[PDB]
Amino acid sequence: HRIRITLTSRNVKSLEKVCADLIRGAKEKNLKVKGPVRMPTKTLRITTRKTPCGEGSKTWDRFQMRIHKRLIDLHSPSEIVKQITSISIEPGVEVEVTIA
Amino acid sequence: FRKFTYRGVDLDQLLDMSYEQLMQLYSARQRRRLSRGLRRKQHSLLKRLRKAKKEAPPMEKPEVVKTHLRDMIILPEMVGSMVGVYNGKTFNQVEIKPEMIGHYLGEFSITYKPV
Amino acid sequence: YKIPDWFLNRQKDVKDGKYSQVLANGLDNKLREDLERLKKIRAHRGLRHFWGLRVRGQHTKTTGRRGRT
Amino acid sequence: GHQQLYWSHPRKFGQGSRSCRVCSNRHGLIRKYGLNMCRQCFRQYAKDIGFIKLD
Amino acid sequence: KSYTTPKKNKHKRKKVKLAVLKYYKVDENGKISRLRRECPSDECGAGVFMASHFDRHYCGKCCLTYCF
Amino acid sequence: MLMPKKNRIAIYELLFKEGVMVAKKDVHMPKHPELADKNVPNLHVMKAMQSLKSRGYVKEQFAWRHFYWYLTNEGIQYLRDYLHLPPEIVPATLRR
Amino acid sequence: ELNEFLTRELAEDGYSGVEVRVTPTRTEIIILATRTQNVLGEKGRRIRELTAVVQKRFGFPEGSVELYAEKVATRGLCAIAQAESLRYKLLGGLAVRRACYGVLRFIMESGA
RNA sequence: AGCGUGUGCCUACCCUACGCCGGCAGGCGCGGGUAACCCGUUGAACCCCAUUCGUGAUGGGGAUCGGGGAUUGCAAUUAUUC
RNA sequence: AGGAGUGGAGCCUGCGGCUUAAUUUGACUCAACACGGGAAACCUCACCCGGCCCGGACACGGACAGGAUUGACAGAUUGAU
Ligand SMILES: [Zn+2]
Repeated sequence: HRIRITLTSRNVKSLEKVCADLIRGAKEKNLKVKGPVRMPTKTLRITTRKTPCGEGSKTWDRFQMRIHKRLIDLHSPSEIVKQITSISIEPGVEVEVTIA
Repeated sequence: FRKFTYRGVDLDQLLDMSYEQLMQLYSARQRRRLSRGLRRKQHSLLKRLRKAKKEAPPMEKPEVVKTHLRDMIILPEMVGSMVGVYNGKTFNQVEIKPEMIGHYLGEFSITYKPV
Repeated sequence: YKIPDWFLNRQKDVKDGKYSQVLANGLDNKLREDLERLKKIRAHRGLRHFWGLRVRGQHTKTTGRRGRT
Repeated sequence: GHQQLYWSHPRKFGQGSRSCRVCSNRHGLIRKYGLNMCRQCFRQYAKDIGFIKLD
Repeated sequence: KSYTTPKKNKHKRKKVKLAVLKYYKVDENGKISRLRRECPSDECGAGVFMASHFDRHYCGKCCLTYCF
Repeated sequence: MLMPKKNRIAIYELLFKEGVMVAKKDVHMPKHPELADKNVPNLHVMKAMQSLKSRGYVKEQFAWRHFYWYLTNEGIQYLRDYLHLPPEIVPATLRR
Repeated sequence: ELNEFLTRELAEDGYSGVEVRVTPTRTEIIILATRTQNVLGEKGRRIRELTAVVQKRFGFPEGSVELYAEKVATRGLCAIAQAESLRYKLLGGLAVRRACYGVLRFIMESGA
């Protein structure tokens, strides 16, 4: 009865807040829960040009997009995981449930 | 003065022999022109020029055929005709012979002048 | 003496098509008859060889200053 | 006639096959991560996609 | 505007008055007499008429050249 | 504009049940994606729609490829006159 | 894309801004405006029309999107809405000095 | 060694491990991956050791040319690349 | 004070110049000369040689079902079944 939930978001502080919420919920549900696994992050490096024309100094810029994906491991039955997945949502994260 | 040879074969040997060993007879670059597949997508130009070549002329110079298309190989049954290659502006009337078989039709040109 | 056929300086010759090693004076004869054949068919490559121009596709707009004059 | 002369060039590859998502132009195209964007409209529409400049 | 080269004409449908009696031959007795053939396929019926050439023939939309 | 008799019927019946339509600006596009039941280019579709807005029966704005055509009430009255249905019916965007 | 659509389309109503919501089987987006009587037309005609627009343009199932109308107080914060309001106040024609000093007085009375 | 990249929306153009043909650019079956897993433990170059070297425009230097063979695309001739 | 280099040699590329069917152009000190993200075989293309479709919406007034466009298979032409 191994079930896993993957947590990804645009931001990092909201991600840690949501991860703390699910960890605290699995702690008050009184079950065997693994702690928050800290997956490495990925950095989107985008380089464009400042000038619409070809006039002036050759001044590039650097564009950074930070993606932060995490996962937690649960040992709960399916309906409880579905209920805590369907509760406490936000428009920053995506919920995703794997049964394995 | 002496009968020419084209890597072993002669003029009539090029004339009577078909595509499936003519491809090995000329170079590998010209194999890629015919080895891709069926030539019936938009080959109305190709078919009409083959029929116009296959039209038998009387005892004179053959009928002139000119096209804006450039991509052809000098074929053994194609020689003996009067063709005008589309050299940019006007169809440049050139004379052909069964000697440059295995080459392209666009490699007979001069642009304006040397400066 | 059992050499591979691709390891030869010229392949598919005009004279016979047999792949063979071509001697030094033979190489000079082959080059001069090839230039004469391209000149006789008055091809673009033979014309650029006559004029001393470029066939292998490189730009002489900025280089090749040691040619005419 | 033109029903069989519109499609002489099937737009499968080359520069004219792909175009920007904004102005139907084919210069300065961004194809990394599937933006399909020109660089200037990517700049003026970079803030609202969830991007902030850090470095 | 215009160049020195003259413009090219196009096949326009010329105005012919009362060509419907050219469909069938109007006889005395009430039986239709026809000088034309039809397209025997099921894609176009006998209501569609054909192209009156002198030696060859043409269907409605099938482009089937009927010759002798 | 040269387009078949059934085509304008399909366009107007799509306009009735769907009061707005979208179309991507391309001329080399023989199939309309939303109107999947009949093969139609969108070229004659926005030809008919620019005819309607230019004679002043539907509104018009442009976005990026995609026009958005909001039918005015008098345009709906004209189209229901053209298809000769009684005006008791409504487009599907009016039912609550 | 939808934001630029909304500032293109809602060009006479005072469009403020939107924030999308990522939710399965109900893809809700909330629209901020200034005149909520001019976003609906005749009892929700324009709102459901825009719903049909986003459905048939972005490939959504039947009734998945829902458009929510909300108002925000203290209008001086939203600058793009303020720029569109000064566009409203100079679309026909006025001197820039008097209307600009009036909107300066308004945005300093707002508490900037 | 490390920052990276990845099956596409009209999208087919992804990374390729593994086994045969071939001197080689390459050709065919064979599995995986929507990604610290699969490429990959990224067995990189520059380095270190042992030969061929020895001042002659030499074994430095690869610009000069033609022939032959693969791959891309609807098609590369004024060489596409190799 | 010092290290690495260009300008010397061969190659790559941009511009000036001559130019032709045109070799389309913008930019001449810092703030252009591997720049417009531009490594141009098709597209690119806006330069030149050569023709088809209307994308004249819409309105006025004449043609109009006894018919108005458009779409065509032997064969001469072209750049095309
Ligand atoms: Zn028929």
